[PDB]
Formats: sequence, C-alpha cells, structure tokens
Amino acid sequence: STIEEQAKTFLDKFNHEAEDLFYQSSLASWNYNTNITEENVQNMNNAGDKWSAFLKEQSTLAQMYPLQEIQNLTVKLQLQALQQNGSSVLSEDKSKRLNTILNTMSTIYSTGKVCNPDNPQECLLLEPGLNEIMANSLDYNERLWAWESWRSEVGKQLRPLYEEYVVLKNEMARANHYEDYGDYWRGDYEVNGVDGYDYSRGQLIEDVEHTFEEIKPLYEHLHAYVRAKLMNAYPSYISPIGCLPAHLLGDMWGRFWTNLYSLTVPFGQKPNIDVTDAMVDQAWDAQRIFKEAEKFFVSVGLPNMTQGFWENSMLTDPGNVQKAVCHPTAWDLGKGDFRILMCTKVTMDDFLTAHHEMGHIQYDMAYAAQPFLLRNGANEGFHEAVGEIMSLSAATPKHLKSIGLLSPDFQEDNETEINFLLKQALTIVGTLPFTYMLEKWRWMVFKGEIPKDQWMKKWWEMKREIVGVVEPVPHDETYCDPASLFHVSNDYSFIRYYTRTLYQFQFQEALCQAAKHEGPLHKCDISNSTEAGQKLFNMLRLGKSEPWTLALENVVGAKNMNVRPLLNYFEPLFTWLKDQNKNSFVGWSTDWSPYAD
Ligand SMILES: *[C@@H]1O[C@H](CO)[C@@H](O)[C@H](O)[C@H]1NC(C)=O
Ligand SMILES: *[C@@H]1O[C@H](CO)[C@@H](O)[C@H](O)[C@H]1NC(C)=O
Ligand SMILES: *[C@@H]1O[C@H](CO)[C@@H](O)[C@H](O)[C@H]1NC(C)=O
Ligand SMILES: [Cl-]
Ligand SMILES: [Zn+2]
Repeated sequence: STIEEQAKTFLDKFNHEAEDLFYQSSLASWNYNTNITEENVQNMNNAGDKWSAFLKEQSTLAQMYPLQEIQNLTVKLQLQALQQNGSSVLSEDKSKRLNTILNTMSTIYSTGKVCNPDNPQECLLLEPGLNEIMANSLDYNERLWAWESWRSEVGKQLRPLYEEYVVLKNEMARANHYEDYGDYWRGDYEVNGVDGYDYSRGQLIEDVEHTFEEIKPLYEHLHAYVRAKLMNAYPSYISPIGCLPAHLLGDMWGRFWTNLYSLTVPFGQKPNIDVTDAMVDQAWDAQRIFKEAEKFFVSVGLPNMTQGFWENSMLTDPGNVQKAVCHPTAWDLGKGDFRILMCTKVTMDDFLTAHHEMGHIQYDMAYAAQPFLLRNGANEGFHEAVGEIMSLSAATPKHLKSIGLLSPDFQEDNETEINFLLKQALTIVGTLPFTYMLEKWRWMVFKGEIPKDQWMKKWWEMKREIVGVVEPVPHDETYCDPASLFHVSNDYSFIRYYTRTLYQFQFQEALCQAAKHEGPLHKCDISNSTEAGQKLFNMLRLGKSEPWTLALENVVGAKNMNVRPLLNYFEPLFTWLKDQNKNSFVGWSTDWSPYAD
C-alpha cells in the first residue's frame, strides 16, 4: 500500500474514534459547566484525560507517514496537525519543570494580592478589586498605588519564572524545527504548497508592521484628544506633549481605553442609544432574544438553529442550587450537536452577545461536514471576527428600529454618531498599538534580541515610542511588567487580537458592499441580504480546509490582511478628531515622565 492511501486509512480511523471521544469529553464538560458538582468535575476531568491520551497516541502514531511522501494537501493538513510533538519533544524532567512553571505563574496571577499600606489586613485580588479600581477610580494616587503594587508584588514573583519559561519554550520550539517560541506561534498563519496563497511566518511580522503604520495617524489623533481630556480630569499631572501615564487608562494595563468614556465623551448631553429598557416594557425574555438572533441569520440565507440547540441549550441561569459558569460560550460538541451556554439577562448587551455567540454556532454548523481536524476557523483570528461582525449589524439604530426595540422617534445626530465612533475607537483603536507592541516585545524576547538585563528597559522604551504611554514609576529588571497581564503569564499568543480586528472590518466592508449599503460603513446592517450571507457562507463552510488567505479572498476579494476598511469605519471620527486637534500637539515626546521632576 502507498504511504498516502494508508495515511488516508489512518485518518479515517482517527476521525471516527476522535469524533466519539471528543463527544464524550464535551458532554462531560457541559455537565460540569451547567451543573457544577463534585462528581461532574470528576466525570469531566477523566473524560478529558482520555481524550488527551488518545490525541497523544494518535500523534506519535502519525509520525510514521512521511510528510514529504504526501501529495493530497487535504490529508497533509490533517496529518500536519496530528504529528505536532510540542512539549513532548522535551525530556521528562524538562516537561515536568515547564508544567510546574506554567502552573505556578498561573496561580500567582489568579491568587496574588496587594494590601493597603494603611491597613495590612485589607488586601485585594486583581479580580475584582484592583480591576474595580483601575476601571472606576478618578484618584491619581489610588490608581498609582494599585498599578505599581500589582507589578511590584506579583509581577516580580513572575520575573524569575518567566525567564526560565522562555528558555524552556524556545527549546521546545527549536527541537520542533522552529527558530524560537514566537516563530512557533506565527506558525498559525503559515500556508505552503499552494501556488498563489502561500504565506511565510516572518511575513506576518511585516504585514502587521506595514498595516500598523497606516493606523498611526488615526491613533495619534485619538491619543491627542484623550490626552487633552485626561488633563482636565487630572489637572497638572500630564504634559501637553507627553505620553499618557500608564495608570490612568481605564484598566490595569491600558489594554482597552473603554473605561475612559465618561472622561472623554464628545457630547455628554446626547443620550447613548440603549434599548435595555424597551426590551423590558415589551416583556422580552431569553427565548425571544435568541429567537430574534436566529431570525437575523435566516434573513441573510443561513439556516435556523437546530432542534436540540433549543432543547439542550442553557439560555438562562438556573439560579440557586444549580451553580454554573455564566461566561457566555458557544459549543460544538460534535456529531451535529450545537449549544449555547449563557445566563441571559434582558439587556441590550446580552441581546448583542447572543448574536455574537450565535455567530460562532453558525460558523460551526457551516463547516460541520469537514473532517474533524479541519473543523475550525481559517486561522486563529477568524471565529471572533465572525462573531464581532454580528453585533455590529445588530446594534445599528436602523436594526433596532426594524425590530421594534427603538422607535422611529429617536433622531440620529452627527453628534450621536461621533459619540458612538469615539466609544468604539476607545476599545477598538486604542488596543491595536497596545496589542502590537506587546507581541513585538515577546517576539524579540524569544528571538534573543533583548538581553534579560534590558527586558523592562526595552519594554518601557517600546511603550513610550509605539503606544505613547509611560510608566509612573521607574522599573528595573527586578520587575516583569508584561507578565502581569493574563495572556503573558498564562502562555497565550496575543497577535490574534490584532488580526481579528483588521479581519472583522474587511468582512464587514465586504458584506455591506454585497448588501448595497449606502452611507457610512458604521451604519450598516446586513439583514435581508442573502447576497451577504452567501459570500459569508462561502468561507464559513471551508473551516480550515483551505489556506486562510483563500478563505479571506472568498469573502473580501483579496488574499491579505488590509487596514483600509478599519480606517473607513472610523473616517467620520477621524475628520472630527483632526479638527478637534487643530490647536493641540499631535504625537508625543518619549522624554517626559511623571517623575522627571
Ligand atoms: C484528497 O482525498 C480526498 C478523500 O481521501 C478526496 O476526496 C479529495 O478529492 C483529495 N484531494 C484532491 C483533490 O487531491
Ligand atoms: C516527534 O518526535 C519523534 C521522536 O522524538 C520524531 O520521530 C518525529 O519526527 C517528531 N515529529 C516531527 C515530524 O516533528
Ligand atoms: C428583513 O426582511 C423582512 C421581511 O420582509 C423585513 O420585514 C425586515 O424589515 C428586513 N430587515 C431589514 C430591517 O432590512
Ligand atoms: Cl505594563
Ligand atoms: Zn466570541
């Protein structure tokens, strides 16, 4: 037999065995997240360990088939996914140490606490507490206390662990035939053996940097505008030409500027659209929320939710004696079983989350026919882009009207528009520079371009230059500020938030053009457009069977990540911003710091 037709038989055996073990493991996890019990956690952990052990025997059994001796690119993909050693490429004593380090960093992050200087017995965890403060406090000193203490007490515990961690990780990566751990992560965008859609790992770094350059003007103006607003909020604490102090941005790191809305809102008098009241007066409930979301998809040519989705889904919190995790989540348990777990509340926010989450299900259903290993988004950043796209259309004033949740009496002004776009930009645009800079620092650390003795130095040099943000206190190499962020100490790649953001607007611009939308992109609603739903579905059913470059193309007509659509979305705010900054200093000096004097 040929090491192709036997690989095909190996794969066929895997899919049937895998589909069944993944289903048992999924069902077990679903029981525990819907009915937190002691035996339900038992059933789950065991069903999960049976799946991991299967995946390992199957991986170290697929090696047998020479990747080069393979032709059918579709079988190469599957085979590729499977024969990935990863950490198992390490010697038992190493793997053991790496796992200990990961668990340790993880626990000090979720369990570390800081205590009040004037009361050693009043101690706060990051969540909630420090988070509550960083999001709501308007006191410069209290915010500074929380920012520095988090990094001083827990971040420093992470420093030692993080260094050993990159060593061990780069080792895993090299032995797996990659340059370094960061090169390993970029491996998610790599596509080969396909003329015209190939994509290099290093090519990710340059498309990110090239697209980032085009975003800079919008960011600088957003930066100059909020920097002037924060000056009124913190009189005499900030320079007209300086970086924004790190502890004044709305969350513990400045990942999103979302919480800077009350201090930066362009027209505080105009009412912020919020139907979370009109839903109540109409006696709306969880069922109606998801039924309306379901109706939204069918309106563009997608299928109804499945029978069973409605029966097996936990769309409401069971209350007391039925403890469950309420984080909204979309499940693809296998064998055509789809479910959404969410403790739905009658709010505008949950009406949008339902669309986002039902967006994921739709994506899961569209590619259910692909073999097991190809059932996922084209790349790490597609699923959330698809989910975010749904809320965009559902929140538009035009959508809320046609649905009867917003009366045709709510006039939209050029001011309610800028108010909305600014709010959007604080989350969406504010996070792009933060995200790119954080991953850049890690990429460089993994490559070895930043000596342990210059980690923090380079970190803050980069915060000041790229993000235009400065540390309130100086930090030596004793600190590990990037690790005080969940994704860093919890070992998750971060660039996906950058790419997903650019993808979502490419998708949205594409679907809206296919929907014959007329005005500004941010007012678009794709409802009723089967032409939009068809274009969306052409890439959705692909799963990961095609290069992501092709799945993108099937939707936007181009094979690469492009920032123009994001910019088009924000153009109205961008022109307003420029005029607002007519007399302001746009940009920043990297010399200034809160302590320079
Ligand atoms: C790869 O194999 C599958 C089934 O094993 C077959 O249906 C498919 O056409 C092959 N891909 C191509 C077109 O080479
Ligand atoms: C995984 O490790 C095994 C043995 O250590 C090796 O034979 C195999 O080539 C590795 N997988 C690949 C192709 O990276
Ligand atoms: C979607 O189609 C229905 C069917 O006529 C229509 O009533 C509804 O208003 C459409 N959605 C919008 C707002 O375009
Ligand atoms: Cl930081
Ligand atoms: Zn999501």
